[PDB]
Amino acid sequence: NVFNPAQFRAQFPALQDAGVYLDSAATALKPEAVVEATQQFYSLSAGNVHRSQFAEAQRLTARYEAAREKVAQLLNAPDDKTIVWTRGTTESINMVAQCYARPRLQPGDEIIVSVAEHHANLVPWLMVAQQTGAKVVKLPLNAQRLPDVDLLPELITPRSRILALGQMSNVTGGCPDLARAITFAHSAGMVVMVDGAQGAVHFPADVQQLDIDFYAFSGHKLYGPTGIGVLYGKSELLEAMSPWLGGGKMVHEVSFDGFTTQSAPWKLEAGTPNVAGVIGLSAALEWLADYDINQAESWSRSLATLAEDALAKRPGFRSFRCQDSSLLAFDFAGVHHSDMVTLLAEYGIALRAGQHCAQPLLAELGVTGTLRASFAPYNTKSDVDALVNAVDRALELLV
Amino acid sequence: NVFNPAQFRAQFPALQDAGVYLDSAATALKPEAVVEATQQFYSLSAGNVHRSQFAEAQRLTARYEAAREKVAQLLNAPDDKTIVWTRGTTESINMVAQCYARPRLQPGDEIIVSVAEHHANLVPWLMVAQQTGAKVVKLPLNAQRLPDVDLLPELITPRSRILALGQMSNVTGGCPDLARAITFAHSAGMVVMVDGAQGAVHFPADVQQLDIDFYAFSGHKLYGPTGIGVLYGKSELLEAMSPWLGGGKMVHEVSFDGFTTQSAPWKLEAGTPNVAGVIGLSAALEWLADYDINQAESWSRSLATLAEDALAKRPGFRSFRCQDSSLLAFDFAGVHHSDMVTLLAEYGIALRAGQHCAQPLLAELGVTGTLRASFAPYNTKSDVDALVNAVDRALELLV
Ligand SMILES: *Cc1c(COP(=O)(O)O)cnc(C)c1O
Ligand SMILES: *Cc1c(COP(=O)(O)O)cnc(C)c1O
Repeated sequence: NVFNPAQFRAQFPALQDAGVYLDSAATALKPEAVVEATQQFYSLSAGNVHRSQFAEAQRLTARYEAAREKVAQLLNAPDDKTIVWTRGTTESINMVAQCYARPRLQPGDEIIVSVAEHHANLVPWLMVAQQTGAKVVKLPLNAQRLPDVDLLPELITPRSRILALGQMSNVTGGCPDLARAITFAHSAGMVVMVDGAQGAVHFPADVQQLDIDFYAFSGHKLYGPTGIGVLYGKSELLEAMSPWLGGGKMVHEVSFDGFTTQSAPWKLEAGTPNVAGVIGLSAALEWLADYDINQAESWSRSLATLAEDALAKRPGFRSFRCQDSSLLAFDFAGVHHSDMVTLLAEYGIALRAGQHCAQPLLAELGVTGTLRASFAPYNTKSDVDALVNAVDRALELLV
Repeated sequence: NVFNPAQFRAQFPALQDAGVYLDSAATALKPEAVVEATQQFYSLSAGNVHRSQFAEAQRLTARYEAAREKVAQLLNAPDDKTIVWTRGTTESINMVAQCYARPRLQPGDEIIVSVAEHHANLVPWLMVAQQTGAKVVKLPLNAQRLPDVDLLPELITPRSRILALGQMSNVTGGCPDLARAITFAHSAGMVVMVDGAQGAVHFPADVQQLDIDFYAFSGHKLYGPTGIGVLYGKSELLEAMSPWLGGGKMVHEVSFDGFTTQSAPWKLEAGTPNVAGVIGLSAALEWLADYDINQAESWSRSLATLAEDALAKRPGFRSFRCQDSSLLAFDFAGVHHSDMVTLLAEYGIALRAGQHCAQPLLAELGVTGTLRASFAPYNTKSDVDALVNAVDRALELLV
């Protein structure tokens, strides 16, 4: 099933106006299928009567009912009841911290968190640690700028309960030895929260093969709607979790004496779902299933490598890129990041700078922020040339 | 100027296919402005480059940046920073229970909750009471089927801290005397959680005039997107609230020792927002503001009255409707509600039966469920005739 970059590119209506779009790691452009499924959803009754668009209404209902399974197929989850709808990776992780960890954490218990984590997979652990008297323990980087998994046997103690580890950094694009980390973690009776916001896009985790306890990601990074995300959990852990928000749909019986709940996933989904989000994400995954993602990722990484090798020929260049990622974090010594971002946009290159919600990682790397060009399968060789030329022009003006 | 039902109607692309749509209280049809704004948002880059669609991009940004202000104008809130984005009424209320009440409630404190509350404004209070050693005190109905605000001085004690009260029930359409209730509560130093998921649609609350502490509603009932809701709070209460989810965007400084946050509202909004939801809700509110809601609402109510008066001439009819509401909850003795739902749909009439997420209320009214026809300003006199005729034929076929 051969990947064809031009066919892929052709599905994105934003592209002609977008210029050279290298900001996909912050959020992805949307394929036509997502745009149209969403338009149809808001242009049709959600009731049981359809006087004139019945056929289309049935297709939307089918999209909605198949959504969990499409996520399950992405992750190789054992069944679609292990998929919980959230509003994003951030909510997913907060739910694990509050619904799984909090009722189990004892004062003195330890939560090991990688120094490479996005704030989404750090602040919730700081919060629950304060709530329970538990403590957060730093998992540092090795000399290769990856979380030092080989150090885990030294950091694990009888008090360790939780490991929080990103599948893939949104700064370096680095992927730690997740399989080995889980083995150490499970040897000590710990559960692992895997942040897959970037991994789900580039190399979606086989959660059965890796024996992942919890996995989170966001739809809007996966060519999909805003306001929608996923929490995968093993059935036994979802069953063990306390309820998240209270309200309709998650409850079974309610009285002024108390309440009982549905089982998972529904236990964890109070209120009207973001139905537009679920349908659009369903459409994105259904569209995406026509493409070989390994081939699509190799294309992206190749472009990032051509970009990195060309930029390294310019003086002052510094790269924070790991493992030939699609993500290319860099800066030029002596040049202000925001000046470079602005000039690049004016020359038609869309990317960004800043701290990328990763202050502790940037402090270890010894910088205040980085530029990041992220390449996606709708990018081209021309896009690389345009990035390089735009950087040359920026440097002329700023240096 | 005078409300024109035909002009209101012409803006809803779903209306021809929808047949006789009488389920707006569950979810509302959308005007073209919402469909189009959403289409545009998903069809353009959100990055910093636009080769030619700068005007369309700037309009989307203007909708997004004005959205809080448009909510404020609907509620007469004093400023747009008292508006917090959530995923729905349900999240809003859970946020108040967890971030305002939980850190303050002492063992033995009391939370007064009306028997008419939707589960969204009951289950979170059961939950936080259990977490804090507080107790929930039921506010019963009076003879008019409204929460008995005149009874509050008797139920309030020195330990009362919170009043949870719906502005308008999704079953009876009944609106209690909110001003009196709030006066009684504030006299005793209590804060009030007002569920406006229906009220916001029919009788949008003037939160300054009523001196409401917290007000919640959902976008999808207000002619808007799914996956978006509002929490209004007095600025001092938003400021006093603990953070909600932890992560990016809500934080400012972060280390492995701890963190600081943004100020409200951003303090309370972790992660990537549901940008499509905010823009679409903004578009809904901008469109809605062209209409006198009192006139549009009196039109809906008048249709519900014509329906009720007609149905009451059929033997076995029973109504649960209060105060000439736009919502008509009813029953026919000896006939299964679900059978009637199904046959009315064959007649092109869309409504629903069930428990409406209000078990304690139904128990108090002495029934296990109800039919509910809800009228909106895109409904017509001929919709009423069609409903009444459909009911006659359903009864003939079922009885
Ligand atoms: C619909 C409704 C809610 C819940 O709204 P969500 O969007 O599902 O969170 C709460 N209260 C009342 C009275 C409602 O009608
Ligand atoms: C984008 C991202 C997140 C947060 O996703 P939201 O949709 O904003 O909640 C978390 N972790 C990583 C590694 C990310 O790239």
